[PDB]
Amino acid sequence: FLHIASVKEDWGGDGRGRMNLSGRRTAIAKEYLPRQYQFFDTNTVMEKQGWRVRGMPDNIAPGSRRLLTWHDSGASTSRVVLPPKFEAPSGIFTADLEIFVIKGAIQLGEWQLNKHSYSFIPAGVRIGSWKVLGGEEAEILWMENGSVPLEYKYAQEDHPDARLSDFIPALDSKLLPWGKADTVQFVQANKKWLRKDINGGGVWLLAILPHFDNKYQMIQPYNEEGYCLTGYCDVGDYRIVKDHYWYCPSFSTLPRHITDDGGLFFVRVDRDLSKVATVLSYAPQ
Amino acid sequence: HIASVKEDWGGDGRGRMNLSGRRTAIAKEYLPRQYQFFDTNTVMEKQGWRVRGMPDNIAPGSRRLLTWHDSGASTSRVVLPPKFEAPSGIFTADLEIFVIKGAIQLGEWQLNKHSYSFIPAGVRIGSWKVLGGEEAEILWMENGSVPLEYKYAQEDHPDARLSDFIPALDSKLLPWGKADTVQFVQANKKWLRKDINGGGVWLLAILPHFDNKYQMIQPYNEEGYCLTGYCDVGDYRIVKDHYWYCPSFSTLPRHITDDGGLFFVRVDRDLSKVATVLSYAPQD
Amino acid sequence: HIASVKEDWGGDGRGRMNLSGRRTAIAKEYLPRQYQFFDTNTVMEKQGWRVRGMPDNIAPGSRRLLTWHDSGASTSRVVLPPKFEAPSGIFTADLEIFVIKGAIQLGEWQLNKHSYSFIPAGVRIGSWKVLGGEEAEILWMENGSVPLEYKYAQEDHPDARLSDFIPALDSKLLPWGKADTVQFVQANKKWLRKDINGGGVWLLAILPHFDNKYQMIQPYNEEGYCLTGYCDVGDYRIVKDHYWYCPSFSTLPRHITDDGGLFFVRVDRDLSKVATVLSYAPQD
Amino acid sequence: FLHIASVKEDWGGDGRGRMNLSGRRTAIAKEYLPRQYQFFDTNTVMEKQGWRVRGMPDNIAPGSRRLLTWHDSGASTSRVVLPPKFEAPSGIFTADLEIFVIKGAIQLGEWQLNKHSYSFIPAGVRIGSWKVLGGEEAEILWMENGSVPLEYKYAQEDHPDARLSDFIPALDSKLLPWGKADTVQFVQANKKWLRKDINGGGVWLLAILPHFDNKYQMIQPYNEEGYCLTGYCDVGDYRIVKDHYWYCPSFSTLPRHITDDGGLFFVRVDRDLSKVATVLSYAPQ
Amino acid sequence: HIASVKEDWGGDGRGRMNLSGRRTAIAKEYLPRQYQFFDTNTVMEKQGWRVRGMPDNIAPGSRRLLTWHDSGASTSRVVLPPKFEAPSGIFTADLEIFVIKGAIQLGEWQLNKHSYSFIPAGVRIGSWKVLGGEEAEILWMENGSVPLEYKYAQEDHPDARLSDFIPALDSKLLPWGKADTVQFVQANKKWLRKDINGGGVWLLAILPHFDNKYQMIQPYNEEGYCLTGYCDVGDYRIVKDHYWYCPSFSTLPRHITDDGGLFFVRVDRDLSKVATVLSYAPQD
Amino acid sequence: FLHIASVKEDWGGDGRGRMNLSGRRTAIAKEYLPRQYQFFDTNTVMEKQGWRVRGMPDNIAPGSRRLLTWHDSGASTSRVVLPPKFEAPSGIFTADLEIFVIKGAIQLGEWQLNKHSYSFIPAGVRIGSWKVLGGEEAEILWMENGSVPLEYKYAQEDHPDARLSDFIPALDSKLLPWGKADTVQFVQANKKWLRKDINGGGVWLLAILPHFDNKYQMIQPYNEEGYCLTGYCDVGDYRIVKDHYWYCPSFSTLPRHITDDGGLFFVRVDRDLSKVATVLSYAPQ
Amino acid sequence: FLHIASVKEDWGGDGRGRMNLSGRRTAIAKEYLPRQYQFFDTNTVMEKQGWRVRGMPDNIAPGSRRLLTWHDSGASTSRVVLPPKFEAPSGIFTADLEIFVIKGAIQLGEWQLNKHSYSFIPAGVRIGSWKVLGGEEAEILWMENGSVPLEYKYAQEDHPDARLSDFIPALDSKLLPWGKADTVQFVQANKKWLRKDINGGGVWLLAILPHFDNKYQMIQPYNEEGYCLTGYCDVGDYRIVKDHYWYCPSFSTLPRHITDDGGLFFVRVDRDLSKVATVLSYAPQ
Repeated sequence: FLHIASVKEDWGGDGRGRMNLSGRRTAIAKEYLPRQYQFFDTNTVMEKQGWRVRGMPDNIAPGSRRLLTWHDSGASTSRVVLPPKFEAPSGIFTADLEIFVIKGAIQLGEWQLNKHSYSFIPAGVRIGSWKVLGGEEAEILWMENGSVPLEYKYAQEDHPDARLSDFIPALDSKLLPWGKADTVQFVQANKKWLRKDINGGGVWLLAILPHFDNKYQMIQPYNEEGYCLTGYCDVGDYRIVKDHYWYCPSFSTLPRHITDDGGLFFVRVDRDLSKVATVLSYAPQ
Repeated sequence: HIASVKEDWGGDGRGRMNLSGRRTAIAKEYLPRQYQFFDTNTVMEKQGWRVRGMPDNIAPGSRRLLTWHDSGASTSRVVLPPKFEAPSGIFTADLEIFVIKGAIQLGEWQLNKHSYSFIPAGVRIGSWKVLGGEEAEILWMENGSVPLEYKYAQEDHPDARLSDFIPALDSKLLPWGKADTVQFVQANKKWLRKDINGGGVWLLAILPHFDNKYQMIQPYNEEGYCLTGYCDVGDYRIVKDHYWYCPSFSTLPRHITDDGGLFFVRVDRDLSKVATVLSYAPQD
Repeated sequence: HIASVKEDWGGDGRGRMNLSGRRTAIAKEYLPRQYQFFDTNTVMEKQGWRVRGMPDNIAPGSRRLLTWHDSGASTSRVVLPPKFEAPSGIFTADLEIFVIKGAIQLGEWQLNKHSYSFIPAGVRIGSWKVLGGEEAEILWMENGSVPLEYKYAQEDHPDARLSDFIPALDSKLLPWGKADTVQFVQANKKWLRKDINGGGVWLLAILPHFDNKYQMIQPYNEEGYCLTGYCDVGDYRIVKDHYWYCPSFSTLPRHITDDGGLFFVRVDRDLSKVATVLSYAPQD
Repeated sequence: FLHIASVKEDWGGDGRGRMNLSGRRTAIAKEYLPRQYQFFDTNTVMEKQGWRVRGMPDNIAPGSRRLLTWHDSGASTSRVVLPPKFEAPSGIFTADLEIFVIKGAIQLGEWQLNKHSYSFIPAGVRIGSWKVLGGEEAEILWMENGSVPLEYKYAQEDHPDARLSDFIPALDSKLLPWGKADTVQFVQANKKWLRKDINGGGVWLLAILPHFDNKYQMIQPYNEEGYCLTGYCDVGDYRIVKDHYWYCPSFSTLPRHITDDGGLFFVRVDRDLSKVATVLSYAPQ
Repeated sequence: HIASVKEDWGGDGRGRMNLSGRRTAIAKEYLPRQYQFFDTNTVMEKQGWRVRGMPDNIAPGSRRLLTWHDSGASTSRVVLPPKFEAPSGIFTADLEIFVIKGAIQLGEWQLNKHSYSFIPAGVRIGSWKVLGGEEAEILWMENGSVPLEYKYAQEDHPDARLSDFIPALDSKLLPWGKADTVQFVQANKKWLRKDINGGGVWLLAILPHFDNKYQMIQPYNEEGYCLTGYCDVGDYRIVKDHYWYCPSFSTLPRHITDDGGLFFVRVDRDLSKVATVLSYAPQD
Repeated sequence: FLHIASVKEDWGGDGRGRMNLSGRRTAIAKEYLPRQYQFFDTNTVMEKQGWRVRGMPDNIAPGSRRLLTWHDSGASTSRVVLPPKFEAPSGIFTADLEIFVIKGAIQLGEWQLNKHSYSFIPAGVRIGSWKVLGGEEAEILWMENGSVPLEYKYAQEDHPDARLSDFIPALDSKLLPWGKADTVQFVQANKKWLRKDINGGGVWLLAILPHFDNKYQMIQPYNEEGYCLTGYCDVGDYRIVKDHYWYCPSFSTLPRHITDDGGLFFVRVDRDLSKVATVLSYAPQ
Repeated sequence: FLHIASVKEDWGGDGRGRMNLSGRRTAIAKEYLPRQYQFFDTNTVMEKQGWRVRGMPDNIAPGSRRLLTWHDSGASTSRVVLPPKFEAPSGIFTADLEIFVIKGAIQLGEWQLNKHSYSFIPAGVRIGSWKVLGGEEAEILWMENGSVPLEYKYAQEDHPDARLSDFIPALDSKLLPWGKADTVQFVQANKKWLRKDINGGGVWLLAILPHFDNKYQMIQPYNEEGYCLTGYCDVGDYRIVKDHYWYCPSFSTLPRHITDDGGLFFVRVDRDLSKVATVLSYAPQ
């Protein structure tokens, strides 16, 4: 029970990743645009106030939500803002949930999640009472991944069938050290792995050093999304700066990347890019 | 081989350690996600201890029960007397032995100071006894699904996992190698046994002037015994003969030691994977 | 996807290359364990070549059939004319393309000199054409169980292995890396594609003053095309536009080249394993 | 068909290795001696003349055989001597066969196998006509491994079910380069892998450098056999020199190894020794 | 070449940088062993600046004098106007140039954003000018024993250290490499110039989430300019266009930055040696 | 001026090291014993109270001193104890001075030197006012190295000819990371370099891991001294524990080293041990 | 005696290299062109027949010479062709001489120098009788480096002051293995060192792999010359192919290098390029 209906991945994966980044509609497009990279400022995305997780008690304080990308099955990525006195009860969620703190601080059960802290809450895993810390609002990348739309349910203990192994209660990325990047094109950059799928896909922070230039375009046979946390990166004639987000479905052709200042980026990819012919440099004449 | 229980953190139970959900010597019940430290010297030493099934005439030992589970699994500090002498046979559960003091002999092999042995359930052991005319102290670890019992047998049980049999491993002769986790880079490790799931047993050598800097969220079960030196973990000082038990998702305080130390450690999860040991440092 | 034949040397057929048991352009039948080298310039160029199923009005190309199997699988040197222009659709068999001369465009992607593409059977390709107003020469590799045929389709076949799709790989932009085999240490390799069984396609750069010293027993199928430079293999000199086919267990002579060269190579077995490339040097 | 009855391994393996080194009787012992290392000079083992492979045409020239170790199921290791004009027809064998040339030269089909050349012929794989080269006798380590006793059968092509992947027609170990040793105790030595099982066990040449001293005894939870090709190695109070052979069944306790001269040794082991606690150094007081 | 002064910390003066004993823009005198940080935007920009010896008709620039010594040595932020155009010749002192904004051209070579040049005293430079019709901002570094002056010359001075001449180094094209010091392991370095004594000039890239943890006793002279991002050092936040000067034996506070940054750094001592950068963390 | 009379080193060095470890008399021996290792407990060495550095104002609080080793030229090593309210003025010293804190904390000028902090003060380099911190006594390894006996002299600035490059004002060894050891015999140990001579000799902390056994004796063609800070190390039938010190002049033959617990040791050597034949393993029959 | 007048190097070297590549006139230019790269086909350079080394007996068979570059002091580089029956006596030369075989084979004393064989004969070192082998002419890069013009002199033994250490009698580059390149721009290439100066300058073979593109121009603050042995390399709009030669004096600005086929090149440089800022990538807008 609980775990059911995991959809296969756009590029040819087996759906074990449970990310559901395939076939999504962006905030700036009326429908899913296949093989088309899309970049936009999340500041200009409309912020629907009074947002509340389905199933949550109605007396709970509401947050706001900027819906970045989503699929009709339920999966989505969004920039939520929880107010100063936000306080929610313990329980579970009906879908896999990823959380990444952009501004402020939050507390999930006994653990604090300050600036750039991360958590992966598998569907069925119980979380204690959670709240916003420091008397200031908190901004978070709220990522609902399950096959069904995410919903809160009160529970005393974990769901029997919960993939408890995959539970990352709190990971302060700031304390984690920088390591070598995976792809051949991003050699002059560093990576911080936050989570890795059973299929090799995952979540990580990418630090691009100054004077960066990947030189060619890139055919990306996989789904990728990301959020810019600091600095910038020119990709073609578009300049991605702080708070800009992107979505590149399978087989998108990304333009040349250039940045004299460098930057920090939250990235999420549903395929193992260590294999041969997974990131193809392209430069037509 | 029947009834192997799944692991706290979400493992498949193939490890057969059963470190999940245990009650300590100092606690009335299992305290989830709570690290517990204590001096084994102060744990009560019940005299007249004897393995269930052994012949009554065998000399008894003493036992200090550190941690245990109602299914049978347990960790203990036993003391076998100078003239201890037992017959050959098998045990109905996986058994791990680590010599703290003195020397013992299992079948044809001697196990002196810091010698180790893993006896899978069903594997036959020859006659065993205490050596040198002085008592021997051992970390006695009963792991199987059922409570451990002795049974006389001339040969091994047909279905015994004989591949996992480590008759005698003298850790002193083994060389020090690189540590696994990112936080314990200024330390060395000596692997004694590794599960099919990557969990295992090892000796940890913490070099002097050590400071891990942050707290650690540990999504796995771990226990250990301090053999030499010390290690401050929060406001508690772990020294020789102190033991610990950290069930899944415990939040271990900062570790500091100016002298360093040697530690017997046992963990039921592979810590090479991403997000398995999470450094934590909250503000106010 | 049905009928994938097992491989000569003992593989399970998952590679889907079908390099086993092929007849060369210069031989009346399959010659087992016999290396064969020949100049593709001298192979007959049949004009009016067209993919079965394509609309009749499409401009025809020419074809020099290098090696083939009766099941359908084949390797060829085709020449598409300046105004070649084909419609979108799928192909009923796995197709590999490597540009020798000129430039082509598959859908939205250009494939200029030494650009590569792997089109799994059932994967839809957009309209394609020759670029720059000059003809294009290509290594056309039909691999599937059945003979390759064009079929018009608006979307991909439901069961198409879309994961294996390499739309466009410009090998010129890719960097040189270490070679796999022990004998070709003084050479570099550029992987273009790797099978689920470890077999694959790659470019081999042999540095000048090369000498492998011994003969080589090759327990696997291999084919290749020389793009630049040369390589003496025994008393035969492989130069630009020469091709080879070595079925399983061929005994390749010594390789020597003072100038070095660039070579397109395709092998249906993982050569990282022990005893996969055996150096041989008999006495008298 | 063909492949049937592969026995499990003494120490707890799954029998996929197909070596059958478990439970063997030596030339110097009346029965299988469990957990007991045994060393002996193959020169003194009795050489039964008129040896011939079962099923071979009777007109074929006979060889001699010194039976080193064997099991009643059929598996064995022996030192055979083929005469100058030896010549046999093409065909298959009903069991896996390993060949290692000690002296002289032989030719299997089209390939020569001179001094220290090796071949692994899986059961069912066809070999062409074979003969002794150079007009002098050849000495070979003849290793019959299959579940049933080895027997010759005439065949035009390979047996349909033959594990043709595992076929090593001819490997001249002399041309192969020396590499790092696997175990922690044999760091001051080099290794030449000739064949590796699907289980990690295998065949290799071990080069022990001069001034060698492993320091302690070794508990070996696996089956191992070997033949000394050159030099020597004192193991306890026994000195292994050229033409000496050994057999160490699972859980044998090998004494300290010392050699001031070093040596070359043909070794065969049915377990992967890369894993933790596979070679246990022992030094009792 | 005469009068090269010895270095503060005990060097032999071969480096010829003269970073020792300098007065900052914000201090009335040289403050020994005291780190000083300040915003160059707020330093007074004296208009009508011109190199002593240059023809009077040449267009003037502006100058913000950061640090200097009475012997002549200095570091400054100069601004050359759109139409700036100077004649060829030599300079009586070692001169280092690093482009902050815009582009300049020295002789035949362009020096665009972050381009660098080291002109040893006596080396002839061709005519030079500002490019692109917009002003150029440069870190102008006069190093010689005597105050820098222009002199017209058709050829190089006979005794000029021509080996040390770095006409044009575009740092953007240079790749990032490993850092030298143990404290800045989570950072990369781009060497622009190295002294015969191991001191030098380089660009430092500090990755995000950086924290050096302790204070640093620096037994050497160092200066630097922030090009991008930020770095908190104690309670001061160094951001774009902020400069620093740390004379020998300064005690630098802890460095923290969540964003990271790019920094022009210049040091007159080899920091590869033991006990050259000393981590310091006092208690109470 | 200032720098004059640097004596050559026992084993054949050029005296540039300026350590003067050659030809010293120990606390337990009436004269210099050539090529003889000597070990002793510093606790039992007599503690002469009322110790004061020559030239220091007489009103300054006195310390105590346990003279470990010395040479008649002036060079020495000793365990001094400064009282709680100890406070000395700024100035220079006429000889090179090394300081290593064993217990408590001291402050030299503006810099604190807590437990295991180190400082190298070259002759002629000015130090500011210095005192004992924390209201508890401090214990220090006081090492006078110069050719002439060490003496305090008041000065406002550094001596013109002072080797100011060699000045290590304060090095907290605790903050320094462990690195690989230099010698072949101490592979299972780590090292922390505190200072390195122009000749390659130096000062460092040695961390010996548990279960250590160097196996053989060691012919040491160089001068070495050291102090045990924690743990132990059996060297022959003598057991070196906390507060024990040693002195091994050139060409001493050190017995086998064994320790089941491991330990931390302050070591000082006047020769580069990276060169061939500098530490000779010896094991006579 | 013998060694005198070694001129300093263009870029600021101390002249210890003794190469004298500074300030040379090319075959295609009327005078030395400072900081100007020059490329040309040696086939089109005029071949003066009847060439003979000054001091050689007049009865000796003459060769031909294509003078590539030279300086008035005596130093030069040239393509000489020795006929089939060429045979010269033993003796010395008054200047350093480098020899590299392009076609055919020659024999210097007892040693053969076949295709791509190299020799460095320091001034004053005696060479035995030398001749052309195989009955076909031999082509050689004849490099006279000494301060005075090269001249033959008969001698029975070596000149007393001859730098005999630097004597490389015969180096068959074909037998030498490929190693890593030195400069940052030529990472996708391999190098074969033939000789290295006391100053770090030297001679080597450069193997450029196919699909090469250095991307930017290069400011070269040093003297360099070279000859193309096989393949090609486009440098700007000039294509260097087999038998083309180049000369780049100090501070030349070399255009972008591109080659789809790769090639082999004989190169000679008078400066150590391992140091920082020795090869400066340049790309103006």
